[PDB]
Amino acid sequence: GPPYCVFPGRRTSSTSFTTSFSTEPLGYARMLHRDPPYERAGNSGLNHRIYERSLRTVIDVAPPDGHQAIANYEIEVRRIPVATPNAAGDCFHTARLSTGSRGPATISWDADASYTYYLTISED
Repeated sequence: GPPYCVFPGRRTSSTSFTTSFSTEPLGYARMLHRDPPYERAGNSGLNHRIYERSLRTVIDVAPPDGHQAIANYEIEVRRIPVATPNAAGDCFHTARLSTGSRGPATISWDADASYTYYLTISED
């Protein structure tokens, strides 16, 4: 069915990670890479990366250091139309990192500069 987002209906916890990002106008040059750096996803115990590939926007979420996930995690992206301060936003894509998986959990979409994107990662 349509993507279902539990956040922001529910509140996030101390080990959740949230961030937002913009996509640049597609006429602005990027230097693309087959394997861009992972960064720690705040206090979640996971790593993440947000990048583009030939354009597609991609989010990967994985345990550190070749480990398996020790729990189940919900990964959600909402998109909010730009220049619309009263916009409600849409639940856009979701993914799961399941207990025992190695990852990454991945989400991708056709790159679009007309929305701001909001990522949440949380343990179930």
